[PDB]
Amino acid sequence: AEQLWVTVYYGVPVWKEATTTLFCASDAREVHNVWATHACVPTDPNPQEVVLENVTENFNMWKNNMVEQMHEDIISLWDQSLKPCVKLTPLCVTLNCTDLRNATEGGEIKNCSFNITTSMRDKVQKEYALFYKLDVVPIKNDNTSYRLISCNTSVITQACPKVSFEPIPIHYCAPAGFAILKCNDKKFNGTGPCTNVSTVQCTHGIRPVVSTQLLLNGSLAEEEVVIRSANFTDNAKIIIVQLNKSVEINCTRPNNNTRKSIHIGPGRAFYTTGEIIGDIRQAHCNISGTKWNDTLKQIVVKLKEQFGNKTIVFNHSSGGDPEIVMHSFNCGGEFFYCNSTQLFNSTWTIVLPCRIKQIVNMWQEVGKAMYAPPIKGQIRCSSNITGLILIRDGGKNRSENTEIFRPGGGDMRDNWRSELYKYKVVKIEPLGIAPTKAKRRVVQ
Amino acid sequence: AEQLWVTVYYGVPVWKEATTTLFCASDARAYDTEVHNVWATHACVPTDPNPQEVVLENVTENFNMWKNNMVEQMHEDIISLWDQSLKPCVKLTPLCVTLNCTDLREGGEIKNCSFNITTSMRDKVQKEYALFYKLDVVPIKNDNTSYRLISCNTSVITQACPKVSFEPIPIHYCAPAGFAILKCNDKKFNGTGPCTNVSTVQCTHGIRPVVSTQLLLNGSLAEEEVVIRSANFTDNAKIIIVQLNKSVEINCTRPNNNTRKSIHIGPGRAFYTTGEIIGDIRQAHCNISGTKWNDTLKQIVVKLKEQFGNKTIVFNHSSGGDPEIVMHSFNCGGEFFYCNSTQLFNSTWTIVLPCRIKQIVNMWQEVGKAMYAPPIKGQIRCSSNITGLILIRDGGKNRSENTEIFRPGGGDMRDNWRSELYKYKVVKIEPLGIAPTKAKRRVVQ
Amino acid sequence: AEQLWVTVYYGVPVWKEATTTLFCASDARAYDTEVHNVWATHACVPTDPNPQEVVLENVTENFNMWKNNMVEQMHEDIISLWDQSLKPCVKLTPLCVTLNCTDLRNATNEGGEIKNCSFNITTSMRDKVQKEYALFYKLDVVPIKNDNTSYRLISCNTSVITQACPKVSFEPIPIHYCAPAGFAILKCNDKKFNGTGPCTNVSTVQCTHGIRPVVSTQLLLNGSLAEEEVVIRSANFTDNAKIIIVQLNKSVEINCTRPNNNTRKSIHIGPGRAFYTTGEIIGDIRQAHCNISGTKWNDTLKQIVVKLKEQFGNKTIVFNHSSGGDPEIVMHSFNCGGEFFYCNSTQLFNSTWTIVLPCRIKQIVNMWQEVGKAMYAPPIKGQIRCSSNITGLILIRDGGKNRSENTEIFRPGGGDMRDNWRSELYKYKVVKIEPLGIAPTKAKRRVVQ
Amino acid sequence: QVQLVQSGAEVKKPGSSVKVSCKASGNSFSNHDVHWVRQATGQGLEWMGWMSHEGDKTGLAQKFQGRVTITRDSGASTVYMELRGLTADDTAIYYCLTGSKHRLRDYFLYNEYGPNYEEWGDYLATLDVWGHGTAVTVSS
Amino acid sequence: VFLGFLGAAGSTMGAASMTLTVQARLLLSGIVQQQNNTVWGIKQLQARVLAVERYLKDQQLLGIWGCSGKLICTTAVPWNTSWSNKSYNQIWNNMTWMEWEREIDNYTSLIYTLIEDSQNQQEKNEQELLELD
Amino acid sequence: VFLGFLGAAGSTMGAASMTLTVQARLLLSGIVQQQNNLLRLQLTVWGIKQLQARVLAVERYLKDQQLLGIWGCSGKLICTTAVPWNTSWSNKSYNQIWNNMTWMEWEREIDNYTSLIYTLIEDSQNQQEKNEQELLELD
Amino acid sequence: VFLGFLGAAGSTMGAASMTLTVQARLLLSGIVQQQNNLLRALQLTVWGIKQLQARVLAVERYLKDQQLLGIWGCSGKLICTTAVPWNTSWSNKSYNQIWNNMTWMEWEREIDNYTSLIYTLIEDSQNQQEKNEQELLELD
Amino acid sequence: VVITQSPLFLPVTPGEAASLSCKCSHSLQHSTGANYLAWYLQRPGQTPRLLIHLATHRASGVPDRFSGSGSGTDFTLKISRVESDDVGTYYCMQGLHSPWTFGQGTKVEIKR
Ligand SMILES: *[C@@H]1O[C@H](CO)[C@@H](O[C@@H]2O[C@H](CO)[C@@H](O)[C@H](O)[C@H]2NC(C)=O)[C@H](O)[C@H]1NC(C)=O
Ligand SMILES: *[C@@H]1O[C@H](CO)[C@@H](O)[C@H](O)[C@H]1NC(C)=O
Repeated sequence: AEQLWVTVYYGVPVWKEATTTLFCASDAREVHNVWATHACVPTDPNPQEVVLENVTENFNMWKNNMVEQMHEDIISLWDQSLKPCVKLTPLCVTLNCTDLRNATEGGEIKNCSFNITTSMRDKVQKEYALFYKLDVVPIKNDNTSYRLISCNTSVITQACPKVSFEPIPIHYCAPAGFAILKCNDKKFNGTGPCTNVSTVQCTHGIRPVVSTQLLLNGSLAEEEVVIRSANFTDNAKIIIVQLNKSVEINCTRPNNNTRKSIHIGPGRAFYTTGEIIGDIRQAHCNISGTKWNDTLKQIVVKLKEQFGNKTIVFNHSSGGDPEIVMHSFNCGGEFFYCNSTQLFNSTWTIVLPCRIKQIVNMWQEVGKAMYAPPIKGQIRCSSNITGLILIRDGGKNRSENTEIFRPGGGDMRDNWRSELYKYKVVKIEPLGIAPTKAKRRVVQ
Repeated sequence: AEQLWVTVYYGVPVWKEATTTLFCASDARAYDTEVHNVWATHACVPTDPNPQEVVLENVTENFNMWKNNMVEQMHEDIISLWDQSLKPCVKLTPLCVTLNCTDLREGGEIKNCSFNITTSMRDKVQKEYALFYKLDVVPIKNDNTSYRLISCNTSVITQACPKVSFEPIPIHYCAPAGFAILKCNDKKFNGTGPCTNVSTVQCTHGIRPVVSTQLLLNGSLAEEEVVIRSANFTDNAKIIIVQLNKSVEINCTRPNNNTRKSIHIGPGRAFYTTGEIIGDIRQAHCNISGTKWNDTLKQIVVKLKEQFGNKTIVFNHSSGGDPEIVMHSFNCGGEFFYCNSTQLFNSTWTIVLPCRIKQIVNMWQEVGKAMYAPPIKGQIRCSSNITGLILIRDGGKNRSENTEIFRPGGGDMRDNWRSELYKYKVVKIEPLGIAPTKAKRRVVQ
Repeated sequence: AEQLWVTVYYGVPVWKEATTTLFCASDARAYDTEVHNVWATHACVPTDPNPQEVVLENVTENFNMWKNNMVEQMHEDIISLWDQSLKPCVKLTPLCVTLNCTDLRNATNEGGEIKNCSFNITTSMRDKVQKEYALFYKLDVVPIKNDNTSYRLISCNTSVITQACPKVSFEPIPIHYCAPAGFAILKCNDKKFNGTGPCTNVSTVQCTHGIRPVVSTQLLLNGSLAEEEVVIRSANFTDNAKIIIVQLNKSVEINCTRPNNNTRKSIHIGPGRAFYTTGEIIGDIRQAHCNISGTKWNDTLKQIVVKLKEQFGNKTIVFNHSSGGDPEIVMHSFNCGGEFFYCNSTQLFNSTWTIVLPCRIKQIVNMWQEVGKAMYAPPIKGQIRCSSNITGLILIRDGGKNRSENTEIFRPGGGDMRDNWRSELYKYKVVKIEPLGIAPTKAKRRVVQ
Repeated sequence: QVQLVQSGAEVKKPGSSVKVSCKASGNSFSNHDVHWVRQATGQGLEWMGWMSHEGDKTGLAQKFQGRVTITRDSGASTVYMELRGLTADDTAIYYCLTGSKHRLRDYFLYNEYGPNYEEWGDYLATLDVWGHGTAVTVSS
Repeated sequence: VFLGFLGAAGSTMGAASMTLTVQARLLLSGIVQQQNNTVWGIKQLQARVLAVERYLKDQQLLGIWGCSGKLICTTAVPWNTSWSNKSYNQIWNNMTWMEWEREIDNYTSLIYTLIEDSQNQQEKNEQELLELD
Repeated sequence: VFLGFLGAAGSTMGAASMTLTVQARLLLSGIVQQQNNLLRLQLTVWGIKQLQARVLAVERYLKDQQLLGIWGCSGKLICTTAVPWNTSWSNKSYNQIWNNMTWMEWEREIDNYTSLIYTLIEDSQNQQEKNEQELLELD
Repeated sequence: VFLGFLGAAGSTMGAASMTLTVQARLLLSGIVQQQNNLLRALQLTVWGIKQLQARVLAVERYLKDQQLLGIWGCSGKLICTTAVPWNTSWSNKSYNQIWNNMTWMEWEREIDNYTSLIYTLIEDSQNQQEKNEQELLELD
Repeated sequence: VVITQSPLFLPVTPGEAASLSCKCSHSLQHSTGANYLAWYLQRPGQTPRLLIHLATHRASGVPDRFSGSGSGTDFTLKISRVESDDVGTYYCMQGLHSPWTFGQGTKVEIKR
């Protein structure tokens, strides 16, 4: 051979999958939105496209440790925000409840009297507060009296109402030595090499979805609705549908008035519902029926294509617990529940009635709820539907034309994947040898 | 034209404004005050006994005192450092109980009151006595003149940790690596525009700030004459800070010998409140060296006229408001006394100024976590001196030049701290750069 | 005269005393468990199984058995780890409440040291009162006057963490320590080094052996042995203000037991916060104890006493009985399984020149000999056995204001982790490595201009 | 057995008053509650009112509210029942309580710093057999 | 315009030679967002410390690999005696760098060994002889 | 002797070359003060800031060293591979600036042409010079 | 061998100079930290905090000395020759006597009082010469 | 709460049992548990005597002729073997949380 001597040239890339820590980044500028909590790195004013003309790269939509990192961060942020705030247990003590009278329907709204032991040591003062249908624990040996559902083995309260959250399109990105690569490969099957791979300096901002069934106010698919799964034959998996065109939702408030609070101590207050102006049964969500139905038509067609037949993909009821039946939502930070089975009924303008629940189970492993403070004034909410998560299982088939797809659900991690499905964070590494016939001009 | 190459090798120190971080240093020793978190609480480094300075022959530089933002960073750190020292130490929320009292053996500023607390065992409630100040309580009807804690229904109820005194320690800064301090080193500079004896400074000076209002005590003095500075006194929206060239003695005493009693707050807690008075109960005041004060008034009056065209009669007493703007104050050993400053200026152009103590205070004049300041037995003396003051015109004056009345003001501690930073900037240095020179090209092949 | 220039390649054996920091080096086993202290070795760096050790040759270096930083930093690190461990655990202010206690029950098929105690205590709901029932030791409680000898929590006056956490607390394991790059560890070696001054058999060390920061009071357990003979050391053994540590050259058999028992009843007081109750004794009720042969004690104590007589001038001074102290000092404690044993050492100390020491067990302890806050050891299901780990002894000394020098009582002390760990750690020193490739010599640089 | 002492029988004019002194021999009253009744001839018993040895007191029957006042000699362990406005219909033999009450409570409530909001003061513990009692009558 | 970390990824050793200076200019970061000031309160420094170690480790390693700070030089270590039999022309003209680098996973330790013994220590031994006079 | 740190600001551009070693010491200055913190956990406000300062000073130093490394300039006070340039920027003589005024004045502008400067910086990374070197090693 | 810190402590430079080039291989222990740094993280404990601080400090020391080699014109060299005469740095002993008897840890003691000259004289005069030569070379 | 004692008069054959009752038209219980039961007897020429029958508690001296139980709105007392010695008025005691007063009085007599 020739004098194929070793040299080390690099300055051309190689990379490995990243296991690093990413940071909060946004159009950073008091933060009253937990997703940022108090601080966030300023954004990139000039993201670049930068295309790897001759390079494909292997992506996997369901294998992404960074979505897991986002979870670690949402939990940390929820706790960091309320960690230094007020936790309340006097509230465990029962209340005397009665149906609320409005101006001239079951006992959905109740006027309840609570014994307040706070402020000073020798006094206990009973006082009224309003509560919704999604009430606490009734007392088995009493007459319409109730004890706190969130007591027992936990203490749950909106410890400091000034700070809460509404999803904000906060992005995140890689530290020095790391870069993000994305797929520009249209209609990628979710696994294997992407044809067109380009750079991400930082990611697109993400507005977290905290609920089941629907994915609201996120990003859209191009051209057609896109249906993907880690495994489409494994019924244990949930299939996610990204919409190409969104569906409009406009929600209306039950009332327009106020909230009340209990003085617990010098910097400690607890909020409950105050006076009501309006017919409280009016809370509702107005969703275009036509757009929802047309949206489903496109989804149904894509599902038929995925089985190879003229299948029926039936919306059989699911959940068995409102937190996993309804795409509830934190409008203004407070959770609203309506009727997801009205919007998408047993098929394959709609106005949903709505209810309010202040104690809502978190995605946190502790199994504790977050308490939503009451909102003064009125609730107005708007967003468009940008995706749908579906489930089918049970073996109830017996026909090549029959399937049962109905709204399902997964983690916040799985909802965040909608954006993260397009990219991977990689570690920038140096290279090895660039051997050739040359010899060093050695004096030695 | 010769072939040029434009470049400067690293080491020609271009100056950029510094944006962050100071290097804390001091004449450190194994002091009990570090152990006790008196002022500096942790990583302040033993300093350089001989800091260097370089005078630059051809350098002058634009300076604006109200842009000395490094002061904000320092104030935020003292807040954070003390906030850490105070946690989870002395939580006094469980002590808001009522107090019953009418007097103690002037008016009844301090009363001997009875109350009960529980804690320190959940099996018992215990009645006790302690002394309380009217300044820290709120009256309650129909129970032998009952009172509640003034902070009972607001914010956070806490105490200064009892081992911690708050004597200002002259800790200084030398800036972090890659940074330097640029000092004006001249006289009669107005706080704006260029200053001329510019030098590179490794370190500057230690500062010993205190909680105060109208008064600046134990700071630096002016070189020749009292110096009056404001970002722009044209507006009544700006504040005037006055530096004296002579200090004036401050002399307060407790003036009696008190004792301390325990507060059994809970298991493992610090337990202290105000106890009995030994000897006669006497009223605090400072004996102020009025003769020196009066000379300063003459100089202050002159400067408030020299800078103000042909205006004649200047300066008068305050407009009133809360003690934080009205009375001068000093946290003497952590004792937050307010004194009636009126005798220092009850006119237009020996002093004994009565004092009172507010025991529950926001030492940062914000935050809201007001803390109780417990006493230590016996009487104390507060030996200190006046080095400056805060003034401002009201703008509510008539249209003549005959009068221009400035009154005692107040401000953030960081506003007084700028009086030190008044003479210098923190600069970031970036020595790599360019410049055309005739240069040979290297040709390899 | 030849003219000069300066510089040599660095790596010249020049060093300075180091600042002190300890780089934790793990055993590469710590990652397989679910307990504290070992978890601090999980969060550490596994090291090389065959470290470099190089003799400095014709060099001496100054080592000081009673001096400087290395153990003090371990002291603080252990406390910080201890506090991190307990910070998440419950304090239960209401645990202080007085309980009605009667003697411990058993089947009908020693005194009333363990009692059945009960009380009506407010639970996580503020208007509900539950029955508390648990077993307690007399050593952990205070009787109440004029109240049927009812009992309160003994440590109630101070800050108490009323949980060690049953899924957290565990005995420490050996950790190797490395110098940070730029620093190196030297070790004295030197069989029978006196503890002060220049060491003649010194070598450079690429990290220390594993040192186990484990707890015992007074008596050193689970360490290393002397090469040949017992090693008796003090900064000044004739200075009665100092105390002498003795390393054994032979280990001493230890067989300590604590009878089988259960755990039960997590009793909620707060919102997910509870007291974890001492369960029943399984089978017969007996006290803990330790079984050790006198042969081993006499063989080592005899050698020690003879050497002390010699060190002090062929005096007739001997090992003798303790002066007492706080119960935690009078009894010599140790931690097995998280249980705290306090053994009556007077079995060995009541002597001059199958031994079974009764042992007490206690749930409320302070860590080591630290003061301020206290915490308790949750009950351990099953039975506890401790064995074969005596490696050193106890710090000893006397004073005396008598005219006669014929007698002296060397009595015990120690249990201070700085002194205890220092007795082995001192073998090592950390120095700063300065790459000072500097030296004037002859010749000039081949300069063109 | 404690000798139960009571004022002797008396006759008063209409609209008048009498005081019944109920001394407990051995001063047992210092550890016992007093509650006092009237038994008209041929009738059952009614309480006029109650007092503990601890000083906790209230009237009971809402007809004696301003007719009977109850006080005590804490030294002599003697309770005094003063009856006013005596009329023909008040002829009866009067009796003091023997036995005791316990401070029963059945509403528990504590705050985080342990203040006590408990409801207590119910439940008679034992029953009251008294001695002869004393007749009070009215005539003219 | 060259893309450094990107673009060059699709090049052969020959073609990629144009961009070697570009990713080098781009190594780790532009550090602007770090100089211009959750878990990040701690992790930010951990990330910076590790980035620094990688930077310096590689520069020191390049010194082990003979030349550092002055582009790159070759040494007297024949590539083909610790490698496969693919032609260098495939490598320089018809193969991209990443494929080639993946092949190296089973050869990287052979070359590191050769470098520590030769490119590092024997070159130093020869350097010591040259500097003798 | 020498003026000391930032002494260059007190004189002309040519004179300023007298400080190239002073500034190299300026990079290292402060290492010598930080060790006194190590002589006295540390997870507090000053502790964190001084650690951040140590890290940031290094990050900046490394970036400048890297740029000198890109050029191959690093290791010398004066390195040279002259690059002819677009002298439309300045029509000043060299003596007009070098022996006439302080570099602090020179540097008052300059950034207006930072892109000219960066273009030269990019060419200066041995963009072509590296090829000439490869060719000589080869043939 | 690794003689220098690893065993040259027992000999003087007149002989140690024969082997002290080998110290260049102990730099591989810095390279090895790349393996230590593979350790996962997730919050830092006492050791994790101190280890990161230690890495930073090690870096400053590394750079301090590499920066000096740059300043001294010794970058990339084992031994560079900076032509600095004894001047006032001389103890009263010949350098030949010193090298043969140069126990490194005894010799440095002379340096302790001359170190200000070692650094000042080299950094200043070495760069004055290099700066002048290099500037002149750029012009011809 | 009120209290009455039907039938208020029980002439009996001596040796015959009596069955006494209490009606209060209120649900009584110790709030903490079992109902409070107490009774007393005042024979002609006597001050009250106790017949408590508080589930497990009786006054010392009460013979086995007497026993009883109940809860809520009522309770009873049975007297077996009624003798002339037991002639008198039987009073049923109220519960202890309203607070309490006394019984109505049921006469038990031997039939002539
Ligand atoms: C715990 O429960 C016992 C129950 O016996 C309480 O003791 C008292 O028992 C007498 C018996 O007649 C009752 O009358 C008292 O009212 C009971 N006291 C209370 C407060 O209920 C005991 O005091 C209870 N202890 C606590 C702390 O509640
Ligand atoms: C103790 O608390 C009780 C609660 O009723 C109160 O009445 C009493 O006055 C308190 N004692 C004092 C000294 O205030």
